[PDB]
Amino acid sequence: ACVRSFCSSLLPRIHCA
Amino acid sequence: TIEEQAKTFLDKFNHEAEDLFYQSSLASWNYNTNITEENVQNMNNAGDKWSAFLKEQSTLAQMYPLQEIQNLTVKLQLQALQQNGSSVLSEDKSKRLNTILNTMSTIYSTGKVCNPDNPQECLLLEPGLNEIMANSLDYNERLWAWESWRSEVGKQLRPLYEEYVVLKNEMARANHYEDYGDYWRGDYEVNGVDGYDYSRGQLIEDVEHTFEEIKPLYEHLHAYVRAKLMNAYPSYISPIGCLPAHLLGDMWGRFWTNLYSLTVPFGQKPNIDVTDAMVDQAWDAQRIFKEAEKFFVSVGLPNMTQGFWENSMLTDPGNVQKAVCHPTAWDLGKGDFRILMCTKVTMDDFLTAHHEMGHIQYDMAYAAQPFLLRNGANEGFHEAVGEIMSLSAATPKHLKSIGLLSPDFQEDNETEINFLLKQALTIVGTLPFTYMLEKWRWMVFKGEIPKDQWMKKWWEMKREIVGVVEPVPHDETYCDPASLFHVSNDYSFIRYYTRTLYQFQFQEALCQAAKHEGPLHKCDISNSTEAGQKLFNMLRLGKSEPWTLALENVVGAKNMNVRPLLNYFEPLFTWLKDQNKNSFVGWSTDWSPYA
Ligand SMILES: *CCC(=O)N1CN(C(=O)CC*)CN(C(=O)CC*)C1
Ligand SMILES: [Zn+2]
Ligand SMILES: [Zn+2]
Repeated sequence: ACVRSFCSSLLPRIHCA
Repeated sequence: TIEEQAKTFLDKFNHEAEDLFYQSSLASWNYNTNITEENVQNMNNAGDKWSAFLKEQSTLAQMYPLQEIQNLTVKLQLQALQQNGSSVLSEDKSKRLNTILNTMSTIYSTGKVCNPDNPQECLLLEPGLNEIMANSLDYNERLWAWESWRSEVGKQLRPLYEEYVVLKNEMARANHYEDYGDYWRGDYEVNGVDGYDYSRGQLIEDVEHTFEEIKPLYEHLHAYVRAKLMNAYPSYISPIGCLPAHLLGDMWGRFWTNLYSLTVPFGQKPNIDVTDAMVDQAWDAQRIFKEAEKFFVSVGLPNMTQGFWENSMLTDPGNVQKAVCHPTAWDLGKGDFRILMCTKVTMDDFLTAHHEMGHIQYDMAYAAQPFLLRNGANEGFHEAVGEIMSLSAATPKHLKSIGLLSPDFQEDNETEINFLLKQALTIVGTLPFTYMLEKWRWMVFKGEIPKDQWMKKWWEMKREIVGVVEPVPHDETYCDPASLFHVSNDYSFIRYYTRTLYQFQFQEALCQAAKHEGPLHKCDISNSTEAGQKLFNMLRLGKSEPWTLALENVVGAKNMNVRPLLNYFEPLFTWLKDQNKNSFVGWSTDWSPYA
């Protein structure tokens, strides 16, 4: 998935929906 | 025509996404900048909305089959929306997977291990276990942390990972992919541009072939470090065997940065760490990032937006609001650029400013592009741009020109070697770690490694490719890979190997454009507009062109190159061989400290 990125980092999935 | 029927769908898409995407990237920022049960919910709602939109969108973009499209840009945009996820799995399955993903990323974040012989107050990976692995010189303690993490977090994550491996493959195959592995390898897949096509397998081969030329330099550093480690950990290192995994400066041995204290060629020469000079010049986080601003303006890029300075968080907010402090750059769209960083006046942080403000410059250049083509050329192009920044902000000429290093202290061959080792410990140290790790997963997905021999082929491999041995034997209750972030956070890892080659593959070109005269390790390009242009001519495209062509625009190649990297550390490869002359260069997988 992911067609566009907000951060240039891979933050935890828990810091996402 | 369908080409135009499609052009109409993307333009309506572009309009509604830009809204919904901003709306969601803001909520994620808001949360990371202020952890609140409220910010969570918003983030979740914002995301649930974006996910549903992309779901419908993908379904609609299947109805524009690619064979009728002649135009390139429109097919890329359509390939993007069409491929990816597709919730091809049932609601039942497509939810458990999320649970697994979240739970796996949950235990790692909430991971707490106590003393197996003295458990009163268990410790968390950050900042305790990591502090021990970064700092301890006590074999017994480093070993306690290492095993404990893998003795608990990895085991409880073992059952989950297996399920993860199963459903992930189902989705990939149903997404027309041999395995979840072949999928992640699609990021580099170029089809349709003649002479610049790239397969999902060509990468594995290039990876391998490019990693061979590297073996000469990694063994010689392995030897040197092996030698210095025997000096420090006295009775625990075979002079021909692999290196105990727990003795590598961090928890996985991902990097060997924290062994410089134990591997410096000349402890006599003063370390570059200009952290003190900053504390003496009393630089503030604003100065650090504004100092970064001046750098890009010199090469011909723009100032930061004002809204950047208005909105970004460059200092720890405080105890009033909790904030995740992973150095991070953000693109929300609508002109909104921000960085979130809890800056601590340090040389590292200083350098991190330049990386994070490399993505922003990258994120900006390609904001003229349409939504779907507002991305880096591949998963490794963004990191490389950020690194090439640091590689020149550390050049002493830069430190001296900046005034963090007095015009005195001319560089001597001794200081140069200290630099190339400091560097090699981090940049070179990680390529084999990285290659091994991924290749393990590549195989795991390919079904080539049964679960009954997972952890067997794991270490079997760390010893073969990496030269690292398990200090203690691990059975199939263990999930050591899972005990690293990127694994339990479902993240393609090869990006690090590729970006490392690209960063050197890039700097050489811009330095050549900067007409630099001496070794690439001292190329500041801190006033080279010519080079800032060459960059902007790859930056401004985003994902519009395939990465092969993008690479060419700047370097003169359509595939990653290693020989630029080899030239960088070459004055240390020669000094490393000389030192390892009387020493053994290479390892024996048979050796074990626990034998
Ligand atoms: C398009 C999704 C995206 O930005 N990424 C996937 N991902 C997450 O799941 C974040 C919640 C990791 N990425 C990040 O950049 C973290 C912000 C990339
Ligand atoms: Zn809709
Ligand atoms: Zn980065």
